[PDB]
Amino acid sequence: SNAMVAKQLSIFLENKSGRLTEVTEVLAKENINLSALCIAENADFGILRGIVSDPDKAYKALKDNHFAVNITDVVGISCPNVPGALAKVLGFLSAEGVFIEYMYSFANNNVANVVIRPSNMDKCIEVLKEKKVDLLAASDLYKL
Amino acid sequence: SNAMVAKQLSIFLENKSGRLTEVTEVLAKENINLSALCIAENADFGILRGIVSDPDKAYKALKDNHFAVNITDVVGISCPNVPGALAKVLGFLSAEGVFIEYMYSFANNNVANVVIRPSNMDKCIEVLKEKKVDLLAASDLYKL
Amino acid sequence: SNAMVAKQLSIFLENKSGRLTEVTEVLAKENINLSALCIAENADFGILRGIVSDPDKAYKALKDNHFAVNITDVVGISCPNVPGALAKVLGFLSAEGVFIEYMYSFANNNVANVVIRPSNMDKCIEVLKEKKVDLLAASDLYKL
Amino acid sequence: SNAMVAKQLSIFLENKSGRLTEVTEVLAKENINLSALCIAENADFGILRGIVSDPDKAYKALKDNHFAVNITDVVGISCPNVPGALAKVLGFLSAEGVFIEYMYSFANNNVANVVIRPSNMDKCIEVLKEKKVDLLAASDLYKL
Ligand SMILES: N[C@@H](Cc1c[nH]c[nH+]1)C(=O)O
Ligand SMILES: N[C@@H](Cc1c[nH]c[nH+]1)C(=O)O
Ligand SMILES: N[C@@H](Cc1c[nH]c[nH+]1)C(=O)O
Ligand SMILES: N[C@@H](Cc1c[nH]c[nH+]1)C(=O)O
Repeated sequence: SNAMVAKQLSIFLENKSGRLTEVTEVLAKENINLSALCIAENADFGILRGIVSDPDKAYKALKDNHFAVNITDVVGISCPNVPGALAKVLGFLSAEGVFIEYMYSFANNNVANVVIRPSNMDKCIEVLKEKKVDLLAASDLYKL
Repeated sequence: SNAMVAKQLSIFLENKSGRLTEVTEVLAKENINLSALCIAENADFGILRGIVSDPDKAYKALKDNHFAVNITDVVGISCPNVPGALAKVLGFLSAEGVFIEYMYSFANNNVANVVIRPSNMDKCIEVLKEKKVDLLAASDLYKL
Repeated sequence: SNAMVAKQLSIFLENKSGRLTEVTEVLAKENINLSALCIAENADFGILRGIVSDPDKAYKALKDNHFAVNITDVVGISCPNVPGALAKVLGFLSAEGVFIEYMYSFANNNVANVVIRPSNMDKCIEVLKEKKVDLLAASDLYKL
Repeated sequence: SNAMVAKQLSIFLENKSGRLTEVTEVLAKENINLSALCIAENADFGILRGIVSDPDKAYKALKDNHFAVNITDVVGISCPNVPGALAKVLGFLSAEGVFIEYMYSFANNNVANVVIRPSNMDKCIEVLKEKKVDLLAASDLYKL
């Protein structure tokens, strides 16, 4: 293992109309909880990016139901739910030449949970640990 | 007003490297809290989609700092943080021909907060109220 | 349905060094020509949007090779390859409130060929016929 | 920098009925020709990616009209308009581990012209020179 590196599902949603409901139905039937998701969409289709409670079980269920799914490495962090808090993290990263390809995040009461897909995963984790950023274990992320 | 309809900022992040840190710095300086965000990215640029604590103040600060920003109507909902919970909502919508253009969401302890951009905003809100889905007031969404 | 409407292939490229090559090798092995293509991408993977010489045959060959492939209706038009030619077409559409979701075009010597995916195909086609834009037959788009 | 590399305009289209028309009218009013274009879109707005006859002049005119416009390096190539021609180019790149972020191409009678944005321009150009692919000078891409 790699510890703080989490598996994100990327799921190709064809049609529009449709398939997103069936995907959430596949996952419900397996008692797989969704922790975090974000759709990256275009005019015709979406891609569901997804943090789930059991990514390997979820992946095989989806393939079995004929979905196109890929797994991507991402890292979860927690910071205070106050103005400028995320700003401080991103400034640590950018000062070290580590850039965000995408991220998604919500405030959760007093903190905020952030999923990141960094330009360089080894370097990103290095900086964050160095700057004493709360990283989430992949397993913490899967049980939000 | 329109009540449950919230303002989402969409912010054009040029470069890659960069500009996301400056945007979060603009917002920090105004003591504007981020509630929820999601980047919809391509190979060159991103678009930061953003739920903030004061969208009008945030919008004018960003324009003042020469960002390209647009506001979009979205609706926030809350459901249980259990398997199939989101599934039930989406099935209500799709049974009524209301489809999701995009959404993003995180589990927040015992519930989950979901931001939706529906195919039809008037119809989406109608179905959800009818099916007794917890909608979030726009103001609830801005203070997560 | 509509007259003139052509089948665009949308192929999930699961990424980023062929998979894409593999698509093009599957089509070449079938003696299927690419007339036009463009990739709509995010940070992790792309969607190849393609006009090909036989879309049903390409579909089958790509499905046989386990690609996720969808079909989308699009419309081909021609206009003079001169400044202002395309602008003149776009103004017909935008004055009748016809939105463009996406399009792709290249100058081809004396004409430009443009593939359009409008928000409403019915209204799009009506306005183009009415304003006498040169619509392509699907089979003319396929033989480029 | 590299030899052969051309300037692609990436224009924020803030949406979805011109704004796009307005871009094309700004360029036509400057007597600037579009050689190639494609829109990379999401549900709310698009990004127009364009090759034009004078990219610095188009940039200035679009900035003068308050568009958010960025410049990206891309590379133009030609290949025979026959099945397998493009596949042959893509296999050179993918065998040397060169990833394609996006590309767009149309068959132009006897050749196809392809605009490529690779993940690493240096390595891309090296492999194309070496394997003798027909690279376009920027000024040849601009005069299509
Ligand atoms: N509310 C915090 C943390 C946050 C980021 N995203 C969501 N919440 C901020 O403004 O940085
Ligand atoms: N955990 C819940 C709700 C949820 C949706 N997105 C994030 N959480 C489910 O599986 O539906
Ligand atoms: N070159 C023509 C038409 C065109 C659009 N795209 C490619 N060509 C113009 O500038 O209007
Ligand atoms: N038509 C050629 C080259 C091409 C790519 N795109 C447009 N044309 C092929 O099938 O390889």
